[PDB]
Amino acid sequence: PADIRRATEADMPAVCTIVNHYIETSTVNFRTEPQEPQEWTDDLVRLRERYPWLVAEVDGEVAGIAYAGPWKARNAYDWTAESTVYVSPRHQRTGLGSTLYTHLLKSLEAQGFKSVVAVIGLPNDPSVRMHEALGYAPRGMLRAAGFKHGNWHDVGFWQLDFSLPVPPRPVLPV
Amino acid sequence: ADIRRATEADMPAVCTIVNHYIETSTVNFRTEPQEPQEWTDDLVRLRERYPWLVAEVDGEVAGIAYAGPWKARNAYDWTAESTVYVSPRHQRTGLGSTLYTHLLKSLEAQGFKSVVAVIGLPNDPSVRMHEALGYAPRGMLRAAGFKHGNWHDVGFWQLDFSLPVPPRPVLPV
Ligand SMILES: CC(=O)SCCNC(=O)CCNC(=O)[C@H](O)C(C)(C)COP(=O)(O)OP(=O)(O)OC[C@H]1O[C@@H](n2cnc3c(N)ncnc32)[C@H](O)[C@@H]1OP(=O)(O)O
Ligand SMILES: CC(=O)SCCNC(=O)CCNC(=O)[C@H](O)C(C)(C)COP(=O)(O)OP(=O)(O)OC[C@H]1O[C@@H](n2cnc3c(N)ncnc32)[C@H](O)[C@@H]1OP(=O)(O)O
Repeated sequence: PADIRRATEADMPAVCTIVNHYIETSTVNFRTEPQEPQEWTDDLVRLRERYPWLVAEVDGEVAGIAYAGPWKARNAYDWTAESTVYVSPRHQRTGLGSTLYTHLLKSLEAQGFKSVVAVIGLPNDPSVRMHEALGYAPRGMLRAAGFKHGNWHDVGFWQLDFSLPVPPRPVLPV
Repeated sequence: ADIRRATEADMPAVCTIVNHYIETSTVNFRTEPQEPQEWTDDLVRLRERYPWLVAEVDGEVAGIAYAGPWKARNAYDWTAESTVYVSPRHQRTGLGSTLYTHLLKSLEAQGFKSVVAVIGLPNDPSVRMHEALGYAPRGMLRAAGFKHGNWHDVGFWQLDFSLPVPPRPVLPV
């Protein structure tokens, strides 16, 4: 059993620990410096009313995070969100990522977003397969765009499209 | 015509050119006019590590091509973004491609790995110019922007260089 719920400030140290592990050990993101919980909490409090920030809690512990934010700082992009998801290494492939994203995506759809973009450093078969299983389509890839872990890595963009009319209404808060 | 390094004195004229396209076109997805200070700030911050070039015709700024960081992670340090705008008075007289030729020669010699151009679509003139200079289409987000009454796709084009593994730091201009 798992509670997918809105993330709180108290969850952020655990989230920071999870994501830092992947920063250190994975090329799925191209960060090469760990983050501090303060940055996570600052971002949460700044964005959580506009974008869904969700955690999966299992047996009282934070086991995963999924969150959205703006894609690019232009008004024209207001209906385009970025999504991110990390599940604790002890909790992989138990459906948490899917559940987190289903809740995330349903929120963004109801809020009136046009689409959601996922940036995936490659190769990362689990993330690619999970994103495609949830309806994201591969939209292209920049070759050898990042140097991390001693090699050049491609970065791919996946996108899940919603239907909106012309013109779109301003998006709703969470 | 002159192809030379961009200076702070050029920035109001550049800002005026790009603001015209912001106002009248969807070739970029900004909706609000920019102030020249935004241009000056980026020029001052970037001009030592990235080429910023202006075309000058009959003594007036006629276009700009400039590069900057693709993304603010150190892993992207060898990946540049390129951008080019020519005044509507000076379109299709070789300035854009000449500017880019110089820009690209610099980025290659400085030791970048690749250059990425972001093209709000449709923009046949820009796609044609980029592909003629060796950029390859690398993908496209659908309906990523809403501007001037319609959804617009945005495409990414990339020109690849080659570097050893590991790369050395990029050289300054
Ligand atoms: C956020 C971005 O845009 S990129 C960063 C993605 N995050 C990471 O790479 C961190 C490390 N990995 C993870 O956190 C997780 O593996 C995630 C988030 C990629 C996937 O979440 P999980 O909870 O493990 O996946 P979940 O159990 O919901 O599986 C959903 C579907 O995704 C696919 N899938 C998931 N994991 C794998 C895997 N190792 N190999 C192949 N397919 C997989 C499968 O289709 C799976 O369905 P199935 O189990 O019925 O066969
Ligand atoms: C910056 C980015 O990554 S996207 C934003 C690009 N900037 C803009 O769209 C602003 C408005 N347009 C412009 O400033 C210019 O038209 C640019 C920058 C796209 C091209 O610069 P120009 O100086 O006009 O191009 P230039 O004269 O060097 O022509 C080079 C090639 O580009 C193509 N091209 C340029 N203009 C056109 C046009 N109207 N129609 C079709 N093809 C064109 C052609 O292949 C041309 O080669 P050719 O003349 O031998 O047939």
